[PDB]
Amino acid sequence: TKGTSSFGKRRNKTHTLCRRCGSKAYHLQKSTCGKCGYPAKRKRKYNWSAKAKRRNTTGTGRMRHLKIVYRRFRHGFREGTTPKPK
Amino acid sequence: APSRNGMILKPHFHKDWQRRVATWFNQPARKIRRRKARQARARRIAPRPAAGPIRPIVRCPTVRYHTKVRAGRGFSLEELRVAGIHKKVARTIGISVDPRRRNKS
Amino acid sequence: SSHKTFRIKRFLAKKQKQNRPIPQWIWMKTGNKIRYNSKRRHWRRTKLGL
Amino acid sequence: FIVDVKANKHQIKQAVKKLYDIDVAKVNTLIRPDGEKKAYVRLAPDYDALDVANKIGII
Amino acid sequence: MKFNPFVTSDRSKNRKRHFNAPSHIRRKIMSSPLSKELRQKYNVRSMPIRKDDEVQVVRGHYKGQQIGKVVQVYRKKYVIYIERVQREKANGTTVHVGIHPSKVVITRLKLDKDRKKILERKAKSRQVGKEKGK
Amino acid sequence: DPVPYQPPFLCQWGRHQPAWKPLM
Amino acid sequence: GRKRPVPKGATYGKPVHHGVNQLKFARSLQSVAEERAGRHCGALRVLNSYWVGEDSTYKFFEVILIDPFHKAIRRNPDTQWITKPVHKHREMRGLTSAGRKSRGLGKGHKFHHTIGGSRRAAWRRRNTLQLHRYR
Amino acid sequence: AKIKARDLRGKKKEELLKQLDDLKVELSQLRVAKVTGGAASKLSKIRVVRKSIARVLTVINQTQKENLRKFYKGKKYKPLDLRPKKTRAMRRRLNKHEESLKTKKQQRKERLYPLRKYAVKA
Amino acid sequence: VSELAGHQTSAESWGTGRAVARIPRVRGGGTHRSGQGAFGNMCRGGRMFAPTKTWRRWHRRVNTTQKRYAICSALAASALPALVMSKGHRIEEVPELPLVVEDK
RNA sequence: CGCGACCUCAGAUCAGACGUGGCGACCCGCUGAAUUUAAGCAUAUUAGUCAGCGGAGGAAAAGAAACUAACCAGGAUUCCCUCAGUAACGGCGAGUGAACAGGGAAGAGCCCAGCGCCGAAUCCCCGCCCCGCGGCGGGGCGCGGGAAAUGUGGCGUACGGA
RNA sequence: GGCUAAAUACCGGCACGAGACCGAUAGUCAACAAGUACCGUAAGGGAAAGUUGAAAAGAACUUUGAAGAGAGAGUUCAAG
RNA sequence: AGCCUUGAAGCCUAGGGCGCGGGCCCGGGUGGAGCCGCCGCAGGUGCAGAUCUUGGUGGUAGUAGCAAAUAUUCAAACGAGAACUUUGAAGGCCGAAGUGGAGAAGGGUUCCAUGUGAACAGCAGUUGAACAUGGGUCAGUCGGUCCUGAGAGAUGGGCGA
RNA sequence: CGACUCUUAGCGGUGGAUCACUCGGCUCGUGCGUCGAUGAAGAACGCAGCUAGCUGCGAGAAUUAAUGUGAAUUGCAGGUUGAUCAUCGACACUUCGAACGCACUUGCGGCCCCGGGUUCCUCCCGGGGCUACGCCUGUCUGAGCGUCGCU
Ligand SMILES: [Mg+2]
Ligand SMILES: [Mg+2]
Ligand SMILES: [Mg+2]
Ligand SMILES: [Mg+2]
Ligand SMILES: [Mg+2]
Ligand SMILES: [Mg+2]
Ligand SMILES: [Mg+2]
Ligand SMILES: [Mg+2]
Ligand SMILES: [Mg+2]
Ligand SMILES: [Mg+2]
Ligand SMILES: [Mg+2]
Ligand SMILES: [Mg+2]
Ligand SMILES: [Mg+2]
Ligand SMILES: [Mg+2]
Ligand SMILES: [Mg+2]
Ligand SMILES: [Mg+2]
Ligand SMILES: [Mg+2]
Ligand SMILES: [Mg+2]
Ligand SMILES: [Mg+2]
Ligand SMILES: [Mg+2]
Ligand SMILES: [Mg+2]
Ligand SMILES: [Mg+2]
Ligand SMILES: [Mg+2]
Ligand SMILES: [Mg+2]
Ligand SMILES: [Mg+2]
Ligand SMILES: [Mg+2]
Ligand SMILES: [Mg+2]
Ligand SMILES: [Mg+2]
Ligand SMILES: [Mg+2]
Ligand SMILES: [Mg+2]
Ligand SMILES: [Mg+2]
Ligand SMILES: [Mg+2]
Ligand SMILES: [Mg+2]
Ligand SMILES: [Mg+2]
Ligand SMILES: [Mg+2]
Ligand SMILES: [Mg+2]
Ligand SMILES: [Mg+2]
Ligand SMILES: [Mg+2]
Ligand SMILES: [Mg+2]
Ligand SMILES: [Mg+2]
Ligand SMILES: [Mg+2]
Ligand SMILES: [Mg+2]
Ligand SMILES: [Mg+2]
Ligand SMILES: [Mg+2]
Ligand SMILES: [Mg+2]
Ligand SMILES: [Mg+2]
Ligand SMILES: [Mg+2]
Ligand SMILES: [Mg+2]
Ligand SMILES: [Mg+2]
Ligand SMILES: [Mg+2]
Ligand SMILES: [Mg+2]
Ligand SMILES: [Mg+2]
Ligand SMILES: [Mg+2]
Ligand SMILES: [Mg+2]
Ligand SMILES: [Zn+2]
Repeated sequence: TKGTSSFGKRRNKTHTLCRRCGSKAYHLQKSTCGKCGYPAKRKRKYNWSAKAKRRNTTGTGRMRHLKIVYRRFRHGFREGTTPKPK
Repeated sequence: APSRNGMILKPHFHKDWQRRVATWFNQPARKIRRRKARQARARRIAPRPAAGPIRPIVRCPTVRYHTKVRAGRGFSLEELRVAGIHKKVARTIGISVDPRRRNKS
Repeated sequence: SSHKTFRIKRFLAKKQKQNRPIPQWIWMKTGNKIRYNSKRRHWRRTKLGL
Repeated sequence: FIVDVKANKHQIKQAVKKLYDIDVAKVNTLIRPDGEKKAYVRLAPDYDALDVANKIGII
Repeated sequence: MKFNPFVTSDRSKNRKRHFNAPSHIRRKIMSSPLSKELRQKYNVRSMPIRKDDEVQVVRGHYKGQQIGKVVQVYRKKYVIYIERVQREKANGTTVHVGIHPSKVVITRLKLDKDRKKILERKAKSRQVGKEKGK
Repeated sequence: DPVPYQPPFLCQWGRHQPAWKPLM
Repeated sequence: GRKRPVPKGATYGKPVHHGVNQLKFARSLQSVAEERAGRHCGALRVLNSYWVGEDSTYKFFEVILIDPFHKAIRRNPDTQWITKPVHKHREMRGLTSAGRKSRGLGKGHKFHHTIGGSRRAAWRRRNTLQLHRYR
Repeated sequence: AKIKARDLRGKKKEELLKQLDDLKVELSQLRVAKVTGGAASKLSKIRVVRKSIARVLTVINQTQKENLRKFYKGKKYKPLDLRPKKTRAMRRRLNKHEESLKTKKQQRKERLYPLRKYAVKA
Repeated sequence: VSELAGHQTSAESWGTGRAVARIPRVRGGGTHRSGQGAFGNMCRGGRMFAPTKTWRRWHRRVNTTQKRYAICSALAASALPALVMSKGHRIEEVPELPLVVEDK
């Protein structure tokens, strides 16, 4: 009775949707995230999880600020100058 | 399992050597980079020599090598005192100066 | 669960809008490589994770 | 009406009162499974709902 | 050969820069040579084609000596559409047959201020090159 | 949809079954 | 001293590494004081530190911390090397005196194993094959 | 008419607010027409109305923030939005004069013994 | 070929039982690649046998006198009449095979 | 008991700044094994290695001898060839294993405390004026507020200095 | 007690160039809506999938069947 | 001064052959865009087996099977098509700890209307929890929100590289 | 000649093997070598006239302004004093996230200033600016049977 009859009792949930990494890995009992470590101030990353590195790096997401940092870098970070109008 | 006859040997490949392999395909690009850096220095200092300041006639230590004569680090303070050149004048006019040397001979 | 929360209801609200298929004009373009919607999630087949 | 989800009932009441020039009896809000807030704005009986609907164009 | 170490001599990279070019490079690539009379008159070898230009077809099934106005220039498929160059679909409607601008000669230009500026700049560069060759 | 996995091993002919046991 | 952070005994391995009590930590307690002060204050930068008193159960160190952002340090050119971003957290890399006493760097025959940048640079420079182009 | 960006800068701020409110009313009318079922002319006009509202708000924001930085230009302390937003490691450097601040003994050595210009013979 | 090609996948062998060919296969999953076989040269995907290294002995050095001997032989064969035509050069109308032209 | 200083220690949504976190291929500081070999295995070997932790930079570290040598003495650090699979270590078994010197790329030196001379001759902040202000600086005017004699600045540091 | 460029390292990032390499069961897992679909509570595991034609010119119209389907006719050098 | 849209590679072949053999050259069909002979050079270079890896397809085989919980029959309508859709009548079952009416966890548009019979409901469907368009959840008084339980978890402090 | 079975050939179906194409990988080399409390990496949610995925953007939401380019995007409709594109230097960037008013239920607060409410008279509603910990310099308020000077 450890199989099919025991699978029917599974209705309450322990993990839930986290709010920093987005993956459903936020434990409700220990109040910690199993993916990124949300009560910890630092992002939980490891070198043994080399495949799970590239799932979450800088090149994966949006880069809404890093691409304009690169765009300002490729012309040497000018600020305040305006081009010559018509 | 060694065979009939040959030299005894100790190959040092028991470590993980394949992670640290210094490939030398940078070599002609580094020769071009040194060439461009030396030409850039020669164009930077226009009347000055491209090699640098002069270097002393130096006898070698360590009796295997004492017959040969090198170009050393710099002139000595007693050498500049006998010549009549101040040590802060010599570095500005292009003369290598080091204080650690002596004059026994 | 009738007792929903706002975060879970918004997460289901986005998936309900993603559940809709493709239109008929999208396979009339030049550089099209889309025949049908391959991300059609059925409510009995894929249980949305969780 | 269909309302942004960040609103209040007082915000919907003052918004209808400002952008329709009409007094509001009460506001009943719900959030649809599409995502936006459906708002049943019950008006005062001095004005007509059919008349203000023909005034704003909906029919 | 090429002596600039930044100019691409790679097939896949050149085809990438061709088929993923923005529209101002699309207009520059889609250019057509002028005729002998206009070439002698303006000393201009080629120009980018416009929607309001006249065209004789040089090569293809619809080649000949017919001067037709361009319908419109469709830069997504790298094509132009000519007025009398068209064929009948089975249902009955006429569809303009696609002609690439490399097989296209111009008989008359549509002249605006920017068009005259481009022609004067090309004539000036041609005279400077002829002076350097002299 | 779900690709039916490799048929779960059913520990049968081993030692706990008294249906098939050779010579001991 | 430092004992091994393991349970009761149970150090799973060869009988070399079962030692737990008589292990000694590689850096000095003065450098431990420096890195604790630098971890408590990331804005302040460690210059050095010194001993004032010791008990059987404690030692006591005065750690000198410097503002790299105050104007009296910034406009003084003798100390503006502290204001450079290269010297951020000297206490962790071991750039102060108590850290450099633990690195074991120096000149001569007594410091062969740290020739080059450090002990790690010495080991990496020694354990590489230089497989040339023409060999 | 085509609401351009050049003529919006010269006008008064209350006229910009009146034009913005008229564009908001006209956008609400086009949304009502879209939901009731309207013309494709209105369905394409609503995008032009959105871009015109974007242009009017952009011109209002320019006339606000250039005037605010003209106001806070003369003072020593200025708000964080008006301070030049560049990278953090470049903002936390030394100043331009403080990179040129040398000590008295270094200035004395640079005065007494400069790097001379010289050449040698063959 | 890169060293990470093939070894990024984790695959423990099932071993005995389960009428399988004793190959390290992908650990579970409800996806086309589940119990398929990752490691080994013969399996689909994975790695090939003998990954070609960056530290191969590409460059061969030649003695300087052998290089100069090759230059001397390549120049001396450019004077004989039959060795040039056996290369394939149409030289029927050339007035002299050691073709020496002026400094203009 | 009251008043006024000094010394320690608090409270501030006080005025002006800073640090937290990410990537981490290279670099630094710790902690750090077992697979493997020794045809077993326990010292050795894998190995200061995989993994774990913390820290910045465009390079990091190191760096101008408490040096190498014993010669007719060389003279900051870093990297390559050679020294060299050598001296040496090791159930002296398996195996591990430098440094000097020479040939080159590069080559740039210095600053404090102390000792002492100078009326604190020194530094920070706030008020006004001029210039410039999108790397908030230069000068003048304040019986303005502080830091500092439990020591700020100039000469001066092993190559002598006053 | 402390500072200091240079020659040195770079499988991360941006812009690039080349190949006695691979040619869709090969090469990065991924040439395509790829860390995507899907599985596992979770840490994590993780695919398959290119080729109409030069131009959609994607078969008008008639006819049997409700339609899926055909038979004529038509486009193209080629519907083999 | 090789072949080639006056037809390259690949593939098929009841043809002519050659070489002991590895294999190779022509004849005929399909194909539409590159290919080979000789001297040297280099390799990720030759498959019948690995309980070989992937993909596909046979005998078994139109076979086992579509057998747990009493049961369906007649007429009419929609429709091209009816045993399974709908309605009327008859006979039954769940027999108030129900095969009824409602909740919690969980599912997340499955709830409702209209149309479809391309794909699923291991037979069939005019039917559906399927497909495609559209709708649907209205609170001071119903719950969360307030409180605390077993516990979790900051500040001071201690420890810790 | 029957049915069924075996071999070969023409043709037609399952199948996508070979060949040729490649906007893609792998390797090597060069230059630059820059994130963040002035809010990073990442995540969530929204944004198209018809828009699911990808791509791009942030309530100004497949983009705003400026410069250059010089008659388009296009799948379908819709309308030269600058359409579309690239650069992007100005403006702007929803909610979590070091995340920062305390917790993560999107709940509950506190202070100040404005508009309805008022006729400062307190609620209520709406809007704006602050309220995370540690630490550096200065200011203010302080405590000490700590060290003192005066009555
Ligand atoms: Mg639980
Ligand atoms: Mg970390
Ligand atoms: Mg043998
Ligand atoms: Mg032998
Ligand atoms: Mg289920
Ligand atoms: Mg050129
Ligand atoms: Mg051991
Ligand atoms: Mg010591
Ligand atoms: Mg001094
Ligand atoms: Mg592979
Ligand atoms: Mg404050
Ligand atoms: Mg052993
Ligand atoms: Mg063994
Ligand atoms: Mg054993
Ligand atoms: Mg060791
Ligand atoms: Mg590690
Ligand atoms: Mg950090
Ligand atoms: Mg940096
Ligand atoms: Mg350094
Ligand atoms: Mg040395
Ligand atoms: Mg030797
Ligand atoms: Mg022995
Ligand atoms: Mg060792
Ligand atoms: Mg040496
Ligand atoms: Mg040199
Ligand atoms: Mg002094
Ligand atoms: Mg010295
Ligand atoms: Mg010293
Ligand atoms: Mg020293
Ligand atoms: Mg240093
Ligand atoms: Mg090249
Ligand atoms: Mg494929
Ligand atoms: Mg394939
Ligand atoms: Mg593949
Ligand atoms: Mg293929
Ligand atoms: Mg195909
Ligand atoms: Mg194919
Ligand atoms: Mg054909
Ligand atoms: Mg072709
Ligand atoms: Mg090959
Ligand atoms: Mg086979
Ligand atoms: Mg049967
Ligand atoms: Mg019930
Ligand atoms: Mg019910
Ligand atoms: Mg069925
Ligand atoms: Mg239903
Ligand atoms: Mg009521
Ligand atoms: Mg705790
Ligand atoms: Mg055959
Ligand atoms: Mg395939
Ligand atoms: Mg959408
Ligand atoms: Mg614009
Ligand atoms: Mg423009
Ligand atoms: Mg709660
Ligand atoms: Zn998380």
